[PDB]
Amino acid sequence: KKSLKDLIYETNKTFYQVDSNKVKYKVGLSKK
Amino acid sequence: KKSLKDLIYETNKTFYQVDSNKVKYKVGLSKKQ
Amino acid sequence: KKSLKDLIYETNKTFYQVDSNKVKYKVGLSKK
Amino acid sequence: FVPIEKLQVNGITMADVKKLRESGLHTAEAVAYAPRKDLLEIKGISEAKADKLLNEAARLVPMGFVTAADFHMRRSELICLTTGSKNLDTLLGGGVETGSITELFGEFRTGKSQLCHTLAVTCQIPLDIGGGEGKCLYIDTEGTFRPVRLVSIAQRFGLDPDDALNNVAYARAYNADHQLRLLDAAAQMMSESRFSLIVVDSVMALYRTDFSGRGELSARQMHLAKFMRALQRLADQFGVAVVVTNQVVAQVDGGMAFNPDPKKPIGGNIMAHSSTTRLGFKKGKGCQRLCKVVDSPCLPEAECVFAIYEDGVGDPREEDE
Amino acid sequence: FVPIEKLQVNGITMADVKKLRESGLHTAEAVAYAPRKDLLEIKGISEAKADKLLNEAARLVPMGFVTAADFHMRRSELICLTTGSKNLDTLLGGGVETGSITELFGEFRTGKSQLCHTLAVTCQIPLDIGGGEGKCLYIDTEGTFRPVRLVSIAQRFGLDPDDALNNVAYARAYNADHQLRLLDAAAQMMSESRFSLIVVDSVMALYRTDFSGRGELSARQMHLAKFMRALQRLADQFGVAVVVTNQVVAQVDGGMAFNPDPKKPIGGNIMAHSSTTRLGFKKGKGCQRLCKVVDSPCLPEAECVFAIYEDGVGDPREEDE
Amino acid sequence: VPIEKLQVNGITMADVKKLRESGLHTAEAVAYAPRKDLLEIKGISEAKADKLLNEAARLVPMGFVTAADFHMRRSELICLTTGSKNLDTLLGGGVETGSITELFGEFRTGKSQLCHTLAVTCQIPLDIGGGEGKCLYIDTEGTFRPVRLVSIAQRFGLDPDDALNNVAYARAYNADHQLRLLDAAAQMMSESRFSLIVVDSVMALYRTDFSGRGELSARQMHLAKFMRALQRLADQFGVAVVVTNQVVAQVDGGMAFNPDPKKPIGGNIMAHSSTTRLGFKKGKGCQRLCKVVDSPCLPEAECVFAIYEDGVGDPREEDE
DNA sequence: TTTTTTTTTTTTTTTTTT
Ligand SMILES: Nc1ncnc2c1ncn2[C@@H]1O[C@H](COP(=O)(O)OP(=O)(O)OP(=O)(O)O)[C@@H](O)[C@H]1O
Ligand SMILES: Nc1ncnc2c1ncn2[C@@H]1O[C@H](COP(=O)(O)OP(=O)(O)OP(=O)(O)O)[C@@H](O)[C@H]1O
Ligand SMILES: Nc1ncnc2c1ncn2[C@@H]1O[C@H](COP(=O)(O)OP(=O)(O)OP(=O)(O)O)[C@@H](O)[C@H]1O
Ligand SMILES: [Mg+2]
Ligand SMILES: [Mg+2]
Ligand SMILES: [Mg+2]
Repeated sequence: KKSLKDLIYETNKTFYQVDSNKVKYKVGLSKK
Repeated sequence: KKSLKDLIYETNKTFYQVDSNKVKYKVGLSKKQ
Repeated sequence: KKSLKDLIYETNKTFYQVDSNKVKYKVGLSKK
Repeated sequence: FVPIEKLQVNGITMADVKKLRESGLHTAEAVAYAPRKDLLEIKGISEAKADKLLNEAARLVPMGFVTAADFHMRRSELICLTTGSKNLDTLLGGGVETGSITELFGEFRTGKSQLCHTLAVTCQIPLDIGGGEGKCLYIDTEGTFRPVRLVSIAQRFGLDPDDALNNVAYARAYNADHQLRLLDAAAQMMSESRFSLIVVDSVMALYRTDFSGRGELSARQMHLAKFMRALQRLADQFGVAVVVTNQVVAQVDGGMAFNPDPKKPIGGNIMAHSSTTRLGFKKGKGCQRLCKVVDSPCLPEAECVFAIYEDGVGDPREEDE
Repeated sequence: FVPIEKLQVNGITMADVKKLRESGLHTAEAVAYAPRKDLLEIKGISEAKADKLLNEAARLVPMGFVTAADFHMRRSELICLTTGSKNLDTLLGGGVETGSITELFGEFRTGKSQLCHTLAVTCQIPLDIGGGEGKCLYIDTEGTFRPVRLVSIAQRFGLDPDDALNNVAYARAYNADHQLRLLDAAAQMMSESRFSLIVVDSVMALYRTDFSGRGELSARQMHLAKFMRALQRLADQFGVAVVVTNQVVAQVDGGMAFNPDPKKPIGGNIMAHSSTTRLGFKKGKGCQRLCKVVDSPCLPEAECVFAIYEDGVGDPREEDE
Repeated sequence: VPIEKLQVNGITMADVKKLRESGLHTAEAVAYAPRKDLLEIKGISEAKADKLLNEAARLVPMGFVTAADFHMRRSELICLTTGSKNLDTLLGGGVETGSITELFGEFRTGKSQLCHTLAVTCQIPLDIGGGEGKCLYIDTEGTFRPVRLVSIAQRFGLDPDDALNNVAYARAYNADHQLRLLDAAAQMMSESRFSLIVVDSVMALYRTDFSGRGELSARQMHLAKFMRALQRLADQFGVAVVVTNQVVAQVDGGMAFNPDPKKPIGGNIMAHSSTTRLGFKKGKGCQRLCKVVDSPCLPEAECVFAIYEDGVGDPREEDE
């Protein structure tokens, strides 16, 4: 039942050598 | 007389060494799956 | 004077040993 | 499908299979459909090894003939995903058809992306109500993907909003090369989990600007042909429905006045020939929209009326009538 | 035709015929037409044996001359497949000719696939109503074959839908190499049962993407020529009618403007010279289409109008007029 | 000059029969045969070969001749009528017998229609540009339609029954079969009077039979033998030879002077073998354009001709 | 010393009258 989140995590490092947990996705300026 | 289906069986058998009773075309996602 | 049909018949006989009266051209699925 | 690991017969080892996967081949059908030239381009693959792979794949996937009677029965069991509108489904004869490419084109605000958002949820509901029971993959080349629409739509169909959002994969393409390269990663996720829909929105958004002038027209169309060919292969291997959107431009020349529509889709002849079913979109009165079947191998040319609401695409209501 | 088993004379053993069958030769015509060089690559075929094969085959298959009167008599007995449209039947002088390659090209939704579907049914109806009393073989490269259409058309001509769908062999091609390989399988089928039509739809779809760039143009054209030559040999061997559809491209170089049509078909000079008859299809008004003979050795350059209906291709009706 | 006239000075019928089986059917063929080929066939020794060449030279001219006499002989050449006055004036009378004429161009430009027209006009009397001889048609594409002949034959007054009975048709399935058919053609032309040879087309089979760059040397060498055989047919019998050819697009854009991006197939072997070459282009409707690309004596020019139901003819005012 | 081949491919609106 590999969750999609973990499956996407495996695919990103397989293809891009990117730590997804550290390099997230930004839509713009955020209040954080 | 030999039907066309039967004629398909041997030709697939001869060229691809495959049993057409085991492998069949699948054209997408079937309701039976 | 020899007709063309007989002249052709002998030429086929001497070049292929083919009975031109029995082995004939066919062009497609015939109606007979 | 058939896993590529089943080719581990008669001298095929992990190294041979692993080399194939890194080149973009993830299923047995991928090996069989691949031409001999492409396999020879992979390093570490010899002519003797390449020919062995084709023979083994052919014995596993159907590469021969079949009677049209059997093919008729196979196509009668095909899954069609509902579009949320009875009028749209009736015109399409069941809904969007899996295993084929469906193209939607029209002006802005006509409802191309709204339909795609509806399809991203109807692909998860059970088959008894016209669903697909599989995940969706959404590729956006404009930044217009809005998960808020999915939440409202999922509530209409009774799905859990958290589960609905967790079964959709979203990726954004920034250039033509990046858009094509995303398909290779998409193929890998296909081989490891059950998906049921591919959405590209839109296709020609980045090809329009990345290639400039008539000098790059030949290169632009050749690259587009490769992209659409790869999309076709995904439908062949896994059976996922392919839905793509497109934009339109005005016809400056008035010679083609016999066509009441003064706008034509962007993509040229490659885009027109590649799609299996083409649908045109126009804006109606209020929230209502018009859909027209332009080209289809088995659907007569006809039109229907649908509407856009908060909970996705649905049939027009008498209040709007 | 002449069965290959008739060559088992004068030292020709069982293995000699079996080797020939494995090499793609299934009729005494096929070996007679095969060049002497081609017969030399078969293992177990010697210098003397190849000459003996050619001489014996030539004894059963005519290679000499014939008077134009006799050939004219034979051509008057040719079976022409009806297209289902009186206007189109008159344009082609009886219908689709057997023993030759007919090419249909045009834009999309122009009825090329609809015409092929109708011919797949009309090749089984009796001779007196324009049929051929045979089976159809439908090779498809785009995935747009629908047995649903055959059910509707077969009802129009008085055929049983189950029997109509049981006499049409179907096979899909996935690359250029597979497309050419399917012809050898067809020849074996055709030597054991009566076929009257073979359809490839379409030809250049796979060649467009398998060969990329100007550097592979020479390789692409020569591979295509091999495929077309193989198709012609099937017509000579069995007499069946070959129908191949083609796509179209919009010419951009506006150096010439004499031709009002800004669209030309894919294939180059290899496709132009190979096809015996070429027909151009255009869209008219509504469900009407325009057909025009482009190249034919014995037909004047005319134009006719035909319409597509749910029961097949037919003459335009007064409702549309 | 019949080959049977060599039955003198010790040459018997056995030697002549061997010559006939080797492809030599006329005294000219023996005379033009190089000494190597005569020794290749069995049954003939060096003394016999020398005797044959000496005897053949006695009946066939081999010495010198003044240009005045040669001009006088060529003024009596028979030019087959093409059916169109525009082409007849362009070529100085039409297709000349005894020499190779080549036609090339894009499809539906009327190359095969002209060959069908010539196949009928070679049987009408000499007073109207005919040849009063039969025709031989070798087709390598399977596009020979006798229905065209009947329509054309009615225009020229010929009986359709006799027109179809004076035309011999053969189909070539491979390059080897195409070359061997000329050997059979020689025997037929040695028994009855022929006036036209048509090959349609030449490079159709050579393009596919020899595949790849490694076989280009073999492909061009086989083609040279076919043209040498064709020239020998014109020398022995005087029959006109009309051959058609396809065209190929020159992808290399290095040169741009020529408005035509298409060139004939065959290479320099084809270009140097053909005495006369004509280029065909499409005009308005039934009209076409013919341009004399190469000719030893005709100037480079152009004309317009039209394809009609009764054959090839001059364009009418309706097309104008 | 010898001896050429072979086509691709669409873009994209403007602007009141009294
Ligand atoms: N939450 C909503 N409730 C109701 N209608 C909405 C809502 N969101 C969008 N719409 C309607 O949908 C329209 C947008 O349509 P859509 O985004 O599908 O267009 P599109 O054809 O994909 O256009 P584009 O070329 O901009 O990508 C809006 O103009 C509006 O009429
Ligand atoms: N059942 C039907 N009843 C009536 N008309 C139909 C039916 N099915 C299809 N059509 C018509 O035929 C058209 C499809 O044409 P078709 O698929 O034969 O064209 P094509 O030239 O082969 O296309 P492509 O380039 O996509 O392969 C539809 O757009 C519609 O007008
Ligand atoms: N009976 C006829 N009446 C009028 N025009 C005709 C007739 N038959 C053929 N044509 C014309 O001749 C054309 C065919 O030309 P032709 O057969 O000479 O071709 P070609 O130049 O040899 O080309 P290819 O062999 O490459 O196809 C047709 O397209 C048509 O325009
Ligand atoms: Mg959108
Ligand atoms: Mg089609
Ligand atoms: Mg021709």
